[PDB]
Amino acid sequence: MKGYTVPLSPRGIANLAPAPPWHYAGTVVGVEFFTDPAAAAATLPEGLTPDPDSAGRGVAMFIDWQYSSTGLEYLDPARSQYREFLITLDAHCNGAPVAWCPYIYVDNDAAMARGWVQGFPKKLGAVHQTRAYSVGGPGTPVLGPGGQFGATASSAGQRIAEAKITLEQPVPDPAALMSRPVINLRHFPRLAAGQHDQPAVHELVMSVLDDTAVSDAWVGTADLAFLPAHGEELADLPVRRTGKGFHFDLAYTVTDLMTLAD
Amino acid sequence: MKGYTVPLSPRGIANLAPAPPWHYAGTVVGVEFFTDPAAAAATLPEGLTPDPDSAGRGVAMFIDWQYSSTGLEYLDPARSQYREFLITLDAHCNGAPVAWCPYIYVDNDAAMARGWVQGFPKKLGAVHQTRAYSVGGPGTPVLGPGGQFGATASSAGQRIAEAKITLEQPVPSRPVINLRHFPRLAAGQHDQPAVHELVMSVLDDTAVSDAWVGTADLAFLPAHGEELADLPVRRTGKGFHFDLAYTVTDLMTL
Amino acid sequence: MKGYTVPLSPRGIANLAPAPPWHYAGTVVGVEFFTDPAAAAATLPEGLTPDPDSAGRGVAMFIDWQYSSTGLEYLDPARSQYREFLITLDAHCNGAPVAWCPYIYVDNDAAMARGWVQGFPKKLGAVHQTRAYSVGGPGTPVLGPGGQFGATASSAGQRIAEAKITLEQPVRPVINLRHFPRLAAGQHDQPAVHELVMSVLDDTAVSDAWVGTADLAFLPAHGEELADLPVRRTGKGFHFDLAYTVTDLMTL
Amino acid sequence: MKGYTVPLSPRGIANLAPAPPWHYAGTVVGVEFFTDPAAAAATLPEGLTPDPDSAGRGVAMFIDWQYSSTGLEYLDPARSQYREFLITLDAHCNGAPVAWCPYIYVDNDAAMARGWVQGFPKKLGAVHQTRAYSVGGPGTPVLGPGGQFGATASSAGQRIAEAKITLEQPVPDPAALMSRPVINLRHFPRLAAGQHDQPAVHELVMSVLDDTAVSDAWVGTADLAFLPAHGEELADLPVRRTGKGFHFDLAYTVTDLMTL
Repeated sequence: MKGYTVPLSPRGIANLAPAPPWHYAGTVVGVEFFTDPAAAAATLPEGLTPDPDSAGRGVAMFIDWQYSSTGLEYLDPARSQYREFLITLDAHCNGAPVAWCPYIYVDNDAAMARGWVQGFPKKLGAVHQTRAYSVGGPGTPVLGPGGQFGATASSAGQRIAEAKITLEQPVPDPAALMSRPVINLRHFPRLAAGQHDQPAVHELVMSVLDDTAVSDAWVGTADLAFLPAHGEELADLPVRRTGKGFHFDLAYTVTDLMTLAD
Repeated sequence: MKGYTVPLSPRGIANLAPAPPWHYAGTVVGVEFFTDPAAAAATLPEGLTPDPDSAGRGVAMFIDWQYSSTGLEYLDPARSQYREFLITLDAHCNGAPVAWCPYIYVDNDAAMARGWVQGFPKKLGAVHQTRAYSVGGPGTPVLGPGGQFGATASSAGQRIAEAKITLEQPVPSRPVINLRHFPRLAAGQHDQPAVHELVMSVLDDTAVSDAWVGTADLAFLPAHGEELADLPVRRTGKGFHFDLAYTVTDLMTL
Repeated sequence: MKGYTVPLSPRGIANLAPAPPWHYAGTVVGVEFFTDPAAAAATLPEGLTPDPDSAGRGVAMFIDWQYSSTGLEYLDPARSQYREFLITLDAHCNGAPVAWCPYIYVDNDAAMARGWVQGFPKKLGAVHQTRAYSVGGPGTPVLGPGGQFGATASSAGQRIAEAKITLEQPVRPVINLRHFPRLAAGQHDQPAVHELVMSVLDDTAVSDAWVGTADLAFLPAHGEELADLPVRRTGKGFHFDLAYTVTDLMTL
Repeated sequence: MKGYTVPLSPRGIANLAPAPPWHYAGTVVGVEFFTDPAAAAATLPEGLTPDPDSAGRGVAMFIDWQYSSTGLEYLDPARSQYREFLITLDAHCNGAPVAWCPYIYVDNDAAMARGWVQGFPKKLGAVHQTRAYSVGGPGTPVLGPGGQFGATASSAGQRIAEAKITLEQPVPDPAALMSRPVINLRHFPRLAAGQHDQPAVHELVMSVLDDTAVSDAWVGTADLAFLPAHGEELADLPVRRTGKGFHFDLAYTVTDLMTL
């Protein structure tokens, strides 16, 4: 019996995800937004407190991801490619600025399992973003000034977010993007009678990213809407105002995860 | 912060699955099969032992499920309905006959989450079974003698099982064993899972109706990223068809 | 070069659908509804007129279908099973009551192709209906008084219909438009096929029919016009099994 | 009643696809292959002739497409983006080299409709290709020498093609890529009793492309197999050997179609 996630198996192949390292290359459409600070605060776990400066601020990101591990798994895009929609919300952890992730959607079961392991609360969703093609022409925007990109996310056949950005200029400090560490919650419940309120795993974690790299980063304007949907609570973070729109490539590797609190 | 599974949330609605009770109603197309005893034994967790009498026996099941909880969730079929393929293998637990589940596939993320909590090692797949309709006619088999039912399962766009049964007669006890498993990602701990425990599936208010038995054809197909077909079908036993209903509120840690 | 629909092929296997007969067995969750007569009339093809008595009335149906042809194709549910949401609207054809189908969605490409040949204007979508299981219990409604069924339809990741019925009590030809455009420059407004047809169903059977109360809404969606037939009020909800065979189609 | 394809409608929005122009931008992973001449011949419509020089040769392509029309439809990727797998086979049309398309798969119903109108015989399938990311790192190949790219296609949950290419050098003559015009067959049957063998539309066509452009074109080595599947005949064109592998961006516009 071998393997990292379930199913464990004789050969350690069938598992949804193998052990790290997990490598990621992706292209991000992001939108800075502002919701009601109290609504942001309602989503925070114990151990996180409202950002004293930017309470209500969040980032919405629509990402086209390609995953690999140690054996050119990206040559199997049927399993290794996926698309992702998440939000983070500004908060503080012990007087430090962080980014809390309450909701996140992917179109891939391997990504869902990897996410749970990291404490990303992934559900399945349908996620799309406009692509820029080098060849150019009327089927594509320019990755440059004036370039317009749309992005959407649905869950269980219901549209939950729609965005558009228009690029204006290159990001001045690419390395500054996502300067806030991301905070998640590893959580795995018990089913034994009498223990449904006593999870086996329940711990705040900080995301740890190795060898992080950003390229081709642009900033501009943005439009964003969250839409009410049965069985979802995203739209309970209403978009009162949109800030900057962002487009960039992102790469990193996962090998670790920092447990803060159990 | 409220909720049973992630995402936890202010209202406890966003979670993939709320707390039990979980209620199920389903229709099963199933195939008794026999593989190499040694290949079956290779899949067994430490706490289980080969069945002294029927080592190599297993059961393949394709199920059209409908789930609900305490609020008529079955009125939301886009979430509550799912289709499932699983196999179990005969084994023993302390001299008592049980059914070990090594592989199982569903087409619903809520089901996948509920599964993991029960220790069912669910992955996503595409599962289908022939349905019987009471109106009858050339678009449907009869649910009765001569009725033919097909079923298939795929994962990541690859077919892994194909089956057919032919019903012959109406029908005139092995608990399922699973492994709750949740790994750690902290460096140095990737071999030290936070949850790793053998469990027995506990089912409340179980009911079976409309059970038929007959013949069966079955194949497992090799697929990248899967090991189901490492359990070759040397032969089939009975095919079977029935409705099944039960409620989950509990789980026994072994 | 064999086959009925594309792709044509050396063996006539690859086609999306072979020649009729096409057999169907299904379970229908449906809602009678009423929209604005003008909105319904705006969808009518040349050759159909408003119904003088029930203009505005329509029927919404969510169906779990199983198809087969001459070779027990229902043993291949990955191709043969599908789910369908459609509406019809009351109208007249030369003075006779008919049911015009403006919009229909299915979750299967074989079904789309069969539909197109019949003149059902199918697009892909995600369609779901509550199922009644004979075993009973808390995971299923019970067919009969008080049995509740939900149903939904989405298109391109957008919800476009939501419905619920409550059963209480036991218990018009469809007109379509075969339409295939031309792409030759100068001919984009001159379709190669454009003909009003009446649906012809062989050996039709209905069973275990119930009626009761209903709720129904069509939701606005980008790229869709269903919700431009707003539900002003609902009539009967209904539930039944349906079977028929298709071998023919009547050109009008 | 407005619209181009069905459904026709009061505003001409609901239709699967509106009238042309249809614009395309995509990234192609391609494999030159060789099957049995007689197998290729078997798929040919009346009107086409085996190629006297390269009978049995074809090209398999996996493409990540983005479509748009006159209103920035590419801002709605849920509808406008799709993935496509097709093969063409070398043939002749009246002494001239062409490329016959027998089978093609897409993961989008609007593409299926546009395809049928063009005579592309589209079915639904699931198609994927490895992508190159500019940022680089262990999650991506390099778009350059040594870059490896995989690709797969499935139909109805069955795998029907798997491919990998390894790039070596720039395509010497990008303009010449797929210089063979594609031949298709517009086909629409009748359902009236007695007419099931008398289709309403049945005509050989040549694909017409406007403003075609290619960029970032690379060539290298390739591996490819077609797999037997129920209800498919692709694998009846068995890959006996592979030739070149190709990677390039492709863009064009569709406004016309030539009936042969």
